[PDB]
Amino acid sequence: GRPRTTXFAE
Amino acid sequence: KHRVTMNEFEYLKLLGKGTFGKVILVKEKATGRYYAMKILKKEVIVAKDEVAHTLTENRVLQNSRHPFLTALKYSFQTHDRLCFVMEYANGGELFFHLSRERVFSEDRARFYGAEIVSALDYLHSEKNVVYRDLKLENLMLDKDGHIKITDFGLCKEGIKDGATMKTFCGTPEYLAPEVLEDNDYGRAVDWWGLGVVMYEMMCGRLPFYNQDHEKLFELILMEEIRFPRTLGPEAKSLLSGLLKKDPKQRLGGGSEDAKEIMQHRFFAGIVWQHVYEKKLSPPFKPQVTSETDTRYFDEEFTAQMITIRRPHFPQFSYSASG
Ligand SMILES: [Mn+2]
Ligand SMILES: [Mn+2]
Repeated sequence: GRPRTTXFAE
Repeated sequence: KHRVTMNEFEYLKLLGKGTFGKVILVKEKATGRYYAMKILKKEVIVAKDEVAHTLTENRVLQNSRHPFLTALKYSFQTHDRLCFVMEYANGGELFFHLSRERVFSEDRARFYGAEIVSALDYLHSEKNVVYRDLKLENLMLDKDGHIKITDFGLCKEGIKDGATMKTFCGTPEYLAPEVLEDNDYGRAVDWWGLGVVMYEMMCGRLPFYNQDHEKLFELILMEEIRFPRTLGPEAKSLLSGLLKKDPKQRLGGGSEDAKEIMQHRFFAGIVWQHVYEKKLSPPFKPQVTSETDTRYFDEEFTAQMITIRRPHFPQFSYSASG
């Protein structure tokens, strides 16, 4: 199970 | 014209703490109906520069109607806060489910994939929207087990047959090669994202992984895709098409967009009109007793109890018809 991810925006 | 306030809702349970606010299971007093309310502090949005993403999400949610897109019932503001009252997905995130089960059968991934394709075909062809943030965490299940896409703050509006985008944005594990190349990219980034979610569903891991984002990006740009030796040849042909690094070679990369994916033999026998009318049998039905049963939402949040300034956002407010 991969860890939970967050989006980003530059 | 139906103006609403925080008073028109009871506040039942914290579903999840977001980066810039929180999501609360609420009940509309006037109707008995449940929703997920996303509540953001204006101070926070402005300080973290999230205003543009907040307004995009408002606009895309207002301008979209599809059975596999989360519906916006209301948006309103206070002196304090911005509020989105959304369709509650009782099933929680496919991320929850894939963490418990490790892999989905090809038939179960085909079902979720057909409902994602129908949603993305609608966004591209009907709305000229590119979603750009496809991932397990944004793929929720309703009480019947159909897909509901959430999180529209990263969308780009007004993208047509071939038009291009420049913003570096998305989730690092899901970024298409042409986004990492930092050239212009088109709507085909969504189809790379489909490939990555479908690969995870059928293979139980990301196709490319390293904890370090910079090495993760060298794999996405350089490494040839591999598959487990049990994966069916139609599954393998679909994932290889979707995960072509050159968007002009990608399945769905041409002028036909989603119709090229819909024609793929992995979906043979799927009737796309029947997908859209929810005629197909979800292979997993969430075992939620009632609408306030939050067993598919993580413990950190469901447990926390809170039972019940800055500018004015011009013309933020909205109320759905019917
Ligand atoms: Mn990461
Ligand atoms: Mn999210």
